[PDB]
Amino acid sequence: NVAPKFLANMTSVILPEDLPVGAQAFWLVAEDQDNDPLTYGMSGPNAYFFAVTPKTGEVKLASALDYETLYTFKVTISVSDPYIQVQREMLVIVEDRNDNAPVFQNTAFSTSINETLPVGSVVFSVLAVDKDMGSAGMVVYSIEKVIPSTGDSEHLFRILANGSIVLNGSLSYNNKSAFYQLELKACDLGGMYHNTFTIQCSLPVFLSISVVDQP
Ligand SMILES: [Ca+2]
Ligand SMILES: [Ca+2]
Ligand SMILES: [Ca+2]
Ligand SMILES: [Ca+2]
Repeated sequence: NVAPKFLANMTSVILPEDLPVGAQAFWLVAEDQDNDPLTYGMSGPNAYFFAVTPKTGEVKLASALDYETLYTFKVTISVSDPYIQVQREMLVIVEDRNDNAPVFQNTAFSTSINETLPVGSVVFSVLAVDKDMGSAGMVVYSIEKVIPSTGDSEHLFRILANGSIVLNGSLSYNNKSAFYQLELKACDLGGMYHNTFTIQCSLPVFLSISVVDQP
């Protein structure tokens, strides 16, 4: 008897982290010089991630993957002819997908500023973080809404790429507004999730700005 032998590409497999439980993950494939019928299996502490169809070598996902928790792992794979069992290690490489949104770190979202604060001043700073890799983890910030809404007020504040909010026009307690509420959003630059290009956005956050009158 000649022992069966896994094909060369059985050393590793790449799988997306969003693969649903129940889906085909990959095929275990081996060859046997005697042309024996071959049966397939998987074992070890990480084998529970999969379910092998022993007759065919089809591998189905049996427990959810997550790049954020276990980005690679090893399993023992097995092929058996009628006479001998042959076992090797396979590396499972999990691919990141865009399954997290930016999350704002800040506890507090209020400040008070003097009405004569010069244009260009930094007024507040926010930070949002996204766990994903690459563009799926790059955060962009936006001012979604300003209250009161004018004409003036839409151009009054600007948020920069590092999360600093700047004063972009002049204030007046008496003649424009004693306050502003800024609705902010953070979004990633997108990536694949559930088989489609996906952009994730935070929950909205609200910054309360009190304007102090100065005579
Ligand atoms: Ca054989
Ligand atoms: Ca994940
Ligand atoms: Ca991810
Ligand atoms: Ca993301």
